[PDB]
Amino acid sequence: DATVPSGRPETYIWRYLPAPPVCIRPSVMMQDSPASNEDDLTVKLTEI
Amino acid sequence: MIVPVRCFSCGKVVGDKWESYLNLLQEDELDEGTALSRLGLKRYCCRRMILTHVDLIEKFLRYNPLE
Amino acid sequence: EKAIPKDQRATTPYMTKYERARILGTRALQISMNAPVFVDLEGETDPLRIAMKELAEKKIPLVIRRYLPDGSFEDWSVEELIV
Amino acid sequence: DEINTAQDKWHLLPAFLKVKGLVKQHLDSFNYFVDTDLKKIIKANQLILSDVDPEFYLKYVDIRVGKKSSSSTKDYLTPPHECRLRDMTYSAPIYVDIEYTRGRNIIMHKDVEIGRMPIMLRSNKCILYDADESKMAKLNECPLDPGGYFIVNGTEKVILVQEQLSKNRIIVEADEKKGIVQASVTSSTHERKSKTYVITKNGKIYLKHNSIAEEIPIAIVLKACGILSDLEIMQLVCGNDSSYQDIFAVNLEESSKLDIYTQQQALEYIGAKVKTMRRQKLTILQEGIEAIATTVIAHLTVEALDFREKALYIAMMTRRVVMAMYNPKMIDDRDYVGNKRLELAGQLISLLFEDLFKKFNNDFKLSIDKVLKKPNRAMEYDALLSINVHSNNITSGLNRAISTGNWSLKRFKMERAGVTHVLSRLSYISALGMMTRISSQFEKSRKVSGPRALQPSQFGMLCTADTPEGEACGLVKNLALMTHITTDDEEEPIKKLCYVLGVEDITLIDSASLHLNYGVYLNGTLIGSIRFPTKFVTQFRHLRRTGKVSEFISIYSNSHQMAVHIATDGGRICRPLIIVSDGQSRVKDIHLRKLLDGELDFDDFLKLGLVEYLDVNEENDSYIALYEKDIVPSMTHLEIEPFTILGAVAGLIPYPHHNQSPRNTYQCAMGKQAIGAIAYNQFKRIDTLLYLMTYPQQPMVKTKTIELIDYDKLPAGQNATVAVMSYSGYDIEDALVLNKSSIDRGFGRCETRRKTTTVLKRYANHTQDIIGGMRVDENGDPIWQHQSLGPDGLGEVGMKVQSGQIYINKSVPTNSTQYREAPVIYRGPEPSHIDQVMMSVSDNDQALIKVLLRQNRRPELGDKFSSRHGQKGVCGIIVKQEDMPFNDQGIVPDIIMNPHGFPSRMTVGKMIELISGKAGVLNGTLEYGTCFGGSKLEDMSKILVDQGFNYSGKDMLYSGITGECLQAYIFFGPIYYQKLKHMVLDKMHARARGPRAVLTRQPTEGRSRDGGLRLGEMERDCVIAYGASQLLLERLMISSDAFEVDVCDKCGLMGYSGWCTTCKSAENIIKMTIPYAAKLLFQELLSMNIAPRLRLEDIFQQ
Ligand SMILES: [Zn+2]
Ligand SMILES: [Zn+2]
Repeated sequence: DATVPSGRPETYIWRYLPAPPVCIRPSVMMQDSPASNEDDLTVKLTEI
Repeated sequence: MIVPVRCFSCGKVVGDKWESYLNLLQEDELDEGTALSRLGLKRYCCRRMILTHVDLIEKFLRYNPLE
Repeated sequence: EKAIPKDQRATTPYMTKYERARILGTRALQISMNAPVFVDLEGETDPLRIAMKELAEKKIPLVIRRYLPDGSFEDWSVEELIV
Repeated sequence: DEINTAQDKWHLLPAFLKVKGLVKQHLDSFNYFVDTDLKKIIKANQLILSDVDPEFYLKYVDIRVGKKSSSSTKDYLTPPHECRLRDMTYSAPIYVDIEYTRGRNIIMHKDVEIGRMPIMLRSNKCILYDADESKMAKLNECPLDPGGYFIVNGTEKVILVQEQLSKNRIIVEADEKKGIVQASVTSSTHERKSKTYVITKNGKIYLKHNSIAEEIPIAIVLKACGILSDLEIMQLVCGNDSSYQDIFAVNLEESSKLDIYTQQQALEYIGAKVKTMRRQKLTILQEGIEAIATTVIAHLTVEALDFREKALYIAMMTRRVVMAMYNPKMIDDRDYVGNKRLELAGQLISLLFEDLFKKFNNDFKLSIDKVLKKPNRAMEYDALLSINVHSNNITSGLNRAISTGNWSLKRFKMERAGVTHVLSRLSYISALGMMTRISSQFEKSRKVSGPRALQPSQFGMLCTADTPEGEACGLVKNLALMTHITTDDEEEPIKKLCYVLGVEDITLIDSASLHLNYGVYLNGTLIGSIRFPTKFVTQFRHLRRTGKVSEFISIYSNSHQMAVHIATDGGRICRPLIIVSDGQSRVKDIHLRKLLDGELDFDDFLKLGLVEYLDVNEENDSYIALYEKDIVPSMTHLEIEPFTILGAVAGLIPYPHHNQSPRNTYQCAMGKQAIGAIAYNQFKRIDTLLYLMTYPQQPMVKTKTIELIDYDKLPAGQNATVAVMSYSGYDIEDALVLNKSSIDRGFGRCETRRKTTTVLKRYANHTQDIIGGMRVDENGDPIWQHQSLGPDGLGEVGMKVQSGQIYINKSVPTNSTQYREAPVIYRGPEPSHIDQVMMSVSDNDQALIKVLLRQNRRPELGDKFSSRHGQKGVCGIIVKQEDMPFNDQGIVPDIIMNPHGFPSRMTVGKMIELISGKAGVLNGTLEYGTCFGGSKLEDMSKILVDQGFNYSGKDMLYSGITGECLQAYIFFGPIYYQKLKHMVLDKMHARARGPRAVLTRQPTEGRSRDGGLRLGEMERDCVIAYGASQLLLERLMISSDAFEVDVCDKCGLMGYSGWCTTCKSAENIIKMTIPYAAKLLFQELLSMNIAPRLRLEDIFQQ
C-alpha cells in the first residue's frame, strides 16, 4: 500500500541500518577479563 | 560414627553398653543375642541400636591430622 | 452506540460469576482508596470483605454495562441483578 | 559341615570379585592402555622427518609412564588426595627415549618428559596400588573408595563406559514404505566409514558409500571384486533357493543393461564416482583410483590382487538383504545386547593420546623446520629446548579432554560430549554406581523406544533394575554384578587354528557349494566353510576350556543363517558360568572345598575347565540351569548365583523378588541419593557439597551384595521402629509421621558441608589479591560483619557465620596500591560453622584458600525419607513421643507409615523386611533379604513366636492419646529408612522484589539470585480459562515488568521523556503502561525493517 510514505517497495532494500539502542544489546560488566564484554549484535554492527 | 547415647525409640541409655558388648563378644565369647540380653537390652529398639551400629569413629581416627 | 431502554432488556437478569468478581474487585479498590462505605463494618478493615458485606446487603452503588456484540448496551444496577 | 554344591557354589562370586572388582572395566582398560597401547602409539609414530637436512631424524624409541631408569623406584607423585585438595591433576610424567642425530655423528639415548599423563585411581601407575589401609591412612585415602576415576584440577572425573553398535559387523534392518537398508560400519585405525546398502526400487540392490557419488548397483561391485562370472554371482548371493533367484534377477539384468562387463570395466565404473582427495596425487585420476576406493570401502584392506574375501563379504551382505526382502523378521534387533560393544576409559584415552601425539609431532616438526631453515651456524647442540618448552600441549589437551568431556579428535573427525562426568559423592553407593555405569549412543532419535525397552538378552549382563528416571530413562544402563568385558586379542593365530580344525579357505571354495555347508565367520568375515559344524564347535570349545585359545573368544552356531561364528574382539559383555557336562556340574564341591580352604582362586576354575565365560551370542547356543536341582541332561551350563542379575545398587534391596519391578527401579534411583557415610577420609575431604549422617546404622535385613560391596561398612540410613498404621491424618499420600524425641535423640540427624574456594591471583602489574581485614569499632571489638574472621582475614575455624558475615576477606586491586573490597559473604538462611580453612598454593605459585562450611540439620517438616522399596515421602508431621502409640514394653515407633502405600505398590518385600528385621533384632543376628533367597519367612515367624510375639509381626498397641487398645493389630518392627538429599531448607524459596534481568527488566531466574517463579503459557491458559482478566494483568504486567512508555498519537512510535523524536513535536505524546517485554520487542522490531506502529483510542467517550 503506497498511500503513506515508506509504502514504496524500494524502502524494503537494506540501505540504512537502524543500529539498536544500547539497552537492546546490553554490555555486561566484568566478565572474565576486567574489561567489559560486548555482545553479538554490537559485534555484528561493528563489523558491518 | 560413635554409639548413640540413647536408644532412638525408648530413650534408654545404650551408649554406656557399647564397650561392654564388645568385651562380651571378644573376651569369653557369646552370641550377639545373648550378649545383648546380658546387658539388659530387652526391647528390640535398644537391641537394634547396638546390633546395627557401625563404629565409624575408629576408622575416622586413622586420619587424625594433629598427631 | 445506542443504549437499550430499560423497559425491555434481553440480557439475563441474574448476575454472572464474572460480574460478581469484577464488582467486588472494583468496590474493594474504591474502599482501599478511602471511598465511603454504606455498610456497618463491625470492626472489619479488609476492603474486600467490606465489599462482600455491601454486596450481601445489596448496597454497592455500581451498575453493570453489558455490551451486546452488535455494539448496543443495557445497564444493570448491582441492586437489580439478582443472585 | 560338609560343603553342599547347591548352596556353596555361590562362593565363586566372592572368589571372582576378589581379583575382579566391580570397578575393573576402567581399571583393566587403563592398565592395558598405559602398558601396551602407549608403546603401540609410539611405534606407529616412531620417526619424524624434515624436507631439509636429510642427514637428520628424530626417533621415538621407548615410552614409559611415571618411571625413569635412574632408580628402581618410580617418581614421587603428589598423592591423589593432595591433588584433590590443591585443585591439581593426579598425573604421572610420560618419559620417552629420543634418538636425535648430532652433527658430528654422535648417537645417544635420553629420558625426556613430554608431558603429564592423568593417572586413573588404583591403576598400576597410581600410588594407591596394593596399599594395606596403613599407607592409605598415611595418604589420606579411603580403602573402600572405588578408584577408577581421574582427578584433573581437583575434581573426580569418570569416563563412563560407552554403549555403541558393534563395528566391523553386518547389521540388517527393514522398513515400511521405504525399502531395506543394511550397513556395515567399518572402523580402521585411521579411517572410519559406513558402507550403507539399500534397495532403491524395483527390488534393485545398490551399494551406497559416502565417498561414492551415486549408489553403485550390486552386480557392478560384485563383478569388480573378481567375481565376474554372473552365474557364480547369483550362486553366491542366492544358493539353490528358488525364491531368491527371482528376487535377485533384476540387478543381474541391469549388469548387461548398461554394457557387458569385464572386471576392469566395473572397476573403471566404480572409479569414475570417487569424489576427491583434497587435490593431492592428482596423477591418480584413472582406473587405478578405484583400487584405493575398494581398499577404503571397508576394513578388509586388500594388499594384493585377489579380491575373493571382499567379494564374499559383499555377497553375504547382498544375501542377507535378499533374505530380508523375501520375508522380514530376518532382520537383527539393533537393541539386542549381542550387537553392542562397550568402549572403555583406556580405549578412549588411547585414541585421544594418539590424536594429541600426532598434533605434538606436527608442531615439533614445524619448530624443527623453523630452526633449521637458517643458513649459517646451525649448531645441533641442545636441540631439545623446544621439546622441553613444547611438552605443555600434550598435558593441556589430555587434562582438558577429561575435565570438560568434549573430545575434539581432528584425525577421526567427530565432536563428542559427556564422555566424562563428575563422580557423585552423595553416597558411597552413589559413587560405586557411577562406576559400572553405561551410557548409550546418542543421535538415537529419542522420540522412539527401541533402545529404551529392557531386553531378555541382558539377563546377567546388565542390571535389570538400575535404570534411571525422568529423561534418560532406558538410555543409561548399569553393569550386572558378575560380569566381564572382553579385551582385544590377536585374530591371526585363531584363523590358523580354524584352518587346522577342518575349515577350508574361501579361496579353495567354489561358489556353487558355498551355501550347502556351514560357513565359518571370524569377526563377521567368511574365512571358510566346514563340514561337521557341531564337531568344529565342540573341538573349539574343548580347546578354549583347555586354555589353548583365550577364554574370551566366543563361538556359536546359527542355524537359520547357516554359520559358525567366532568372535575375538574386545568390548563384548560376558559373564562366567559353571560348565555342565554329561548332565552334571564340573565343580562337584571338592573344588569348592579347595576354594574356601584358600586354594583354587577363581582363575584356576578357568584353567581347569570348570567355569567359562559366555557372551550374549554364545548364550544362544547354551542351555543354562538356574539351580543344580533342575539340571536336565541336555543343559550346557549352570548359574553360579542368579542374584547377580542385579547390579551393585539394586543389591541394596531386601527381598526384591517380592516387589513390583517399578519399586526396585525407584529404589535404584533413591539409594544413590540416600544420606550416610561417604568414606573413611570424609572429614579430611573438602568437597563442593557433602551430606553426612551423624549416626548411620547398617541395615538389619541386608543382602549378599551389600557385604560384597562393603555397604555395611559405610551405610546410609537407620533402622527406624516402624508402625504401619493410619495416624494423625498427616500421613496421607506418602507423607510420614516422625517421632519427636527420636529426632531429639539423633534419629535422622545429618549435616551438610559446603566448600568455598578462592584464589589470590597475581596480575600483570606485579599486583595480587590479599586477604587482610577485621576492622574493629571504637570499643576494640570487631564489627559484626567480621565477628568471625580472625586477624588473618580468613574465617576462624569453629566459629559460626550467619547471613551477611564474611569468612574470606579478599580485596581486589582497583587498577587490576589501592584495593577494593571483594569479600566472600555467607548468604544462608540458617547459620553454618567454619570447620576447615585450608590455606595452600596451586601448582602455579598462586595462593589457594578453601573454607569448609558445616551445618547440622535436624529432620523437619517436608524432609524426604525412603525405605529401600521405592516408598519415599516427606515428613508430614512431627509428634511428641507420648502421643505415639506404644506396645506392652513401651516400645514406640520412630516412624509411622501409611498402610495405603502397600496394596497398590505391592511391596511385599517391605513387609518381609520388617518381619525379618524384627526376628533378627530379637535373635541377635542380622538377617538376609537376598534376591531369590534370603531368610525364610517361616524361620522369622518361628523366632517371633519363640520370643513371645505374633508370627505375623502384628503386635497390639495402645493409643498414645487415648490410652486404649487399638482395635486392629499394628504391623510393628524395624525398617531401614534412608534420609534423602532433598531437604526443604534448600528448597524453600520466596521472592517479593529484587534483582531483575538487565535486558528484559524481569525477575531473575535462580534461587541463589533471588529469582522469581515463572508463570508459563500453561498457567496463563489456566487463568484465561478462569476468566480473570485483572489477575492476568497483575501477574503478567504489574508484578513482572511494568513500563510507563511514551507513545506518540500521530506516529505509533515510542518516545522518551514526552518527546516523539520522530516528528519532534511532543504534542501527540501519550502516557501508558505496557510490558517492558513489549517495549523491548518493539525496539527490536525497529532494529529490523519492521515498524510496529501503535494506534491508540480512548477507553472513555464510549
Ligand atoms: Zn530402646
Ligand atoms: Zn510523532
